[PDB]
Amino acid sequence: YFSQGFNQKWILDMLHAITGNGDAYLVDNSYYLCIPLAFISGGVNELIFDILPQISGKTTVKYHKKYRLLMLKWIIRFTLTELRSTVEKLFPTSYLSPYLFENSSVS
Amino acid sequence: IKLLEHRDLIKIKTWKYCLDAIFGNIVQDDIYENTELLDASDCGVDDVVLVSLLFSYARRPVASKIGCSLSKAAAINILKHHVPKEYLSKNFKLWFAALSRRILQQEHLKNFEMVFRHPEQPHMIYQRISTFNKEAELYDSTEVFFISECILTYLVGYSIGNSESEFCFRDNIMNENKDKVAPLDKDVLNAIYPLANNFGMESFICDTYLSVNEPYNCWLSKFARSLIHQISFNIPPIVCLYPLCKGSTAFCELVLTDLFFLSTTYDPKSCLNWSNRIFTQIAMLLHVKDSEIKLKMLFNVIKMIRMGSRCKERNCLRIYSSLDLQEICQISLKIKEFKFGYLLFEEMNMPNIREMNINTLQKIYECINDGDFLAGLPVPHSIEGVLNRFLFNNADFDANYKESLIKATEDSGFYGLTSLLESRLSGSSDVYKWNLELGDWKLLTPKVVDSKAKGLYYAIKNLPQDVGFAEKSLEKSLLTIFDSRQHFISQTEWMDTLNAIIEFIKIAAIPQDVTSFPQTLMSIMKADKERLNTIDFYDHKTTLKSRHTLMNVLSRNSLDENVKCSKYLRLGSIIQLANYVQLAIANGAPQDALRN
Amino acid sequence: WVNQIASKISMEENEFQKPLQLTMKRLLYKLPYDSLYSVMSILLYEKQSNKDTNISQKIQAVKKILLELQGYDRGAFAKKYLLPVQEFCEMSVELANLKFVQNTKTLRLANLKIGQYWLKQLNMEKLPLPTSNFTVKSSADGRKARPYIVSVNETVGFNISDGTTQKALMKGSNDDLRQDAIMEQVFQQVNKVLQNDKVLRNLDLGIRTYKVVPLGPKAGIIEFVANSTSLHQILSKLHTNDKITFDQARKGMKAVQTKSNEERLKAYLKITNEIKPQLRNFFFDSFPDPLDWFEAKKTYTKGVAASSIVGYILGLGDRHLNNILLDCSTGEPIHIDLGIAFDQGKLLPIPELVPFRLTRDIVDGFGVTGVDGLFRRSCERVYAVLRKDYVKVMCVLNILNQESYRALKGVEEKLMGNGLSVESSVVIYMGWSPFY
Repeated sequence: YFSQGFNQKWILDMLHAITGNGDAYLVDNSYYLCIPLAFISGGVNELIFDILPQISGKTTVKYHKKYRLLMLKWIIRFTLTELRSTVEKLFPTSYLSPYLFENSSVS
Repeated sequence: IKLLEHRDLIKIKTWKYCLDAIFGNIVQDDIYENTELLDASDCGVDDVVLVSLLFSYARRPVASKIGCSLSKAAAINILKHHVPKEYLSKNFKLWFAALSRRILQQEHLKNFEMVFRHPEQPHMIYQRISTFNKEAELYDSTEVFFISECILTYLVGYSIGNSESEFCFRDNIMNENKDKVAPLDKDVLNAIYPLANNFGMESFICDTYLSVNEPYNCWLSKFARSLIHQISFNIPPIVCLYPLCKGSTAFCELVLTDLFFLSTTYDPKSCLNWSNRIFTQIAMLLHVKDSEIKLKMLFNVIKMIRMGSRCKERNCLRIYSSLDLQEICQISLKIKEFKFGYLLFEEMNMPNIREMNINTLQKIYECINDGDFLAGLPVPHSIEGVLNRFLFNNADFDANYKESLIKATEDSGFYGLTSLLESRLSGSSDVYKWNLELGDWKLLTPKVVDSKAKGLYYAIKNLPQDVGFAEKSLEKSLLTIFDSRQHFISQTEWMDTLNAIIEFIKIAAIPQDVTSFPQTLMSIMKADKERLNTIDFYDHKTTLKSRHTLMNVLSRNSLDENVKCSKYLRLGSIIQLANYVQLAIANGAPQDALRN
Repeated sequence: WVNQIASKISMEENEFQKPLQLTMKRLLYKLPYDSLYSVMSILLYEKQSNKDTNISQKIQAVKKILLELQGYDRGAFAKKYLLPVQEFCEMSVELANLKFVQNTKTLRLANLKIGQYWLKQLNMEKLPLPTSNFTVKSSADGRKARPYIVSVNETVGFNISDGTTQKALMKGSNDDLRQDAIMEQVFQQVNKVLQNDKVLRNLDLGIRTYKVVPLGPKAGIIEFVANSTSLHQILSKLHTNDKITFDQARKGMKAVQTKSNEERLKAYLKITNEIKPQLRNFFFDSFPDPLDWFEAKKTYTKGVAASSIVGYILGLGDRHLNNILLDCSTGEPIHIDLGIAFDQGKLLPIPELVPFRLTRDIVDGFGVTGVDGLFRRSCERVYAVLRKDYVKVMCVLNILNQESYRALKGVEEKLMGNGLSVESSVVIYMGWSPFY
């Protein structure tokens, strides 16, 4: 995820670390970590997934989504949210009132 | 609450009585505190747990209660599954006592098959997994909860698809196995590679936990290896198994065992675990070499007992039994009984039933029951006696010239003798028994560790001021009985000690009439008449004598103030004591019938 | 005593029989839900076998009693339960009698085939329970029964409360042939006395268990999954290793034929070679309950500690291992279908010495684990306690020709006699695997 983002900045042990990789096509599954970052990352929103990967196979690009998204939401690392929930609720849901109720509640 | 309460829905009375409180008061004493549709119990245990607060949060305790809302299955839930000790008691514990008699009045083959059934198919594992996921912690916000769901998904999710032909094979057709699991999952389980995200070893687990290495690490069972007895111990035994068949295990087992990094409660599954690991041979005999080496904790022995028990259980199916027939005989026929186990010893006699004794083994045999004649050989022929009644025993004991005679003496009717024979000395921090039979007390206040008849006696004789102030000391005395029992002094049937103090709670103040007072009085008459059960005709004469002492102590302090009630209640008293005698006597020794 | 009430209904309506019948009618009308047996049992045998006396008259009398009861709820409504129950019993009896098709393989079920014993499992709605149990207080409204839930039979394999249930059959069993109901009444007495002694509220044993033996419908000790098996089956199945087992089976035959005496010097004295402690197997392995390995043994032993006194109290015969139950988990052995309630000191060949039967099985059953000599405390108490009430016990047993009197008094003498205190009881006559 982040050394890949560091790119040129990750100049020392990060390059050395390439040698620590398992050569037995670890990447066939291990590359999912970068794709997972793509599911849970933006900025360039490129390179980490697809490109040299692919094989979405419908399922691969789903099985890797739980950890690729079950984290993407978490990635906000934020916590205002109730106010945003009520704003999101503008979509119309009946229970939209619940979002408003949350907005009406103390922080 | 109003928003959803006013949906009305069904049943209503239970939750209505509940919702009506909190904000103010509680009331509904006739009902919620006594004869309401019971909210106390039905299914699960959440009912028995919440109901206590309805007594705690005001309301007249139970008021007089008198009746009930019936029980049956409820009685079971209330006494068996409930037990939420912390603070929700007070009126509720009084309610429990208000139940008392009404409650009492109501009163691995599959693994063995697996042991000698298709070893190639871990069908028992699949059955346990499905059972567990159907009903488990039922939401505790923990990592057990979190992981339980994480792994159920690799099961069924991979099986229903890629396994194709197998698909949680065992009964994944015959009993629609894993259908419930599928309902609960059937999604894109992160590729087993995602086990790296399960916190699991993502590299150690089964590969790392070599069984022989584990045995070597465990060599430090000297003592400092108990730091987690029953925890690291159970886990390590299983970890060893995980390595033993890391390769022989089914596909994607590694994701499971792996993630299971720091996972327990699998103890019931651990029997299936070692049963099919390697299976053919185990020429390490790790469970043999440790015949009795690691002494760090008794639990660990318990697990070892089940280990050994299953080893024999599997053998009896007439299987290969490579470890069992290469295991242990003496020790397996000698040590577990050191502590207990209705099989350490007993089982040891069946394979060991030749011509052998050993005083120590004889002791154990005789100690656990044995029909009071256990191997009753010799003795009489040569030199008899010295075998536990105390009648004669006292002849020769003092013939040459006390506990061996004192209990036996009290059992022979002389309370007037044991009270002198060991009025003090040692072993009897009680002595209360003698004083209660007589009503003397005079022990200052040895209140620490005091129950049954004795607990009643201390509370009973210790009555400051005199009469009129019945309600004040009356409450203190019942509560004392409920709190003393928490040291488990009388634990088993302890709840019956509440009845003696409670009849006093019901008849001590009784300002009503005093001239005729039938209100608690006629009820006691009938209850004692039908007061059959009393465990035995021993406490019947001790807890009862303490109850009689209250009658007389309250009166002793000021029988004259009582005037009109004195006349009636004393008539009621002698009459009931007489009624007691008339329908009693037949229930015990004539010695007591005559002494009183 | 309900079977005695039925037994005693007779022809002398002028006195006693009139109020005796009042009792029978009263109980059948208000609680028919737990009574039928005796009506149907006398009917079935008499119709199939009577060239004698009185029972045929009794049949005509019962027909009139029941004819009126089915028509006297207020009217015919009594029959809604009462006739239906009698008809169900009759149909079942006919079906059992007709089931002796011989065949060969241990199968041939096809459920009921054409019989309405499954096709109509939920036909009589509430399947009146032929046995089982249900009660309220001292009588009260005790018509509340699993019969409602019992309306199930299953096909070519229920339990009223989903529990478990089995049935006894042996390629028939003629209901009409029911006999030795007396032994069953004795079992009722065993438990009855047990409870009469109030100490039962702590004590154990007494046991009993019953079926619908009135119509020869034995209960199957099955479905209970409480380790039941016939005793002779565990024994014949194990009979193998060590020595050879046929050797004593043949000695137990060859040594016997005589026109006077002499058997022990032909077999009893020789079959005693190479005696070592044995078996253990099922009894050791079938219920590994550690804390319960023992409790099961203890429970079993106690049951057997008493049956020794009770069984060997009457002179009840047969037994021969074949009529004894084996069980586990707990387990409480009972006698099955026994008659000839007298010593019978030699049933044809075999000079029986008529001791209580242990036949090695008890000797190892306890000797193996609990060694021996301790059963006494229980047995002495089981026996001695009877003298506390003494006459109370005998007054029932007196009801429950010189040979009958002799045996009865002999039992009284056995209960009392003289020495008592400890006492004892007892070569051997063979045939019945008298070594195991």
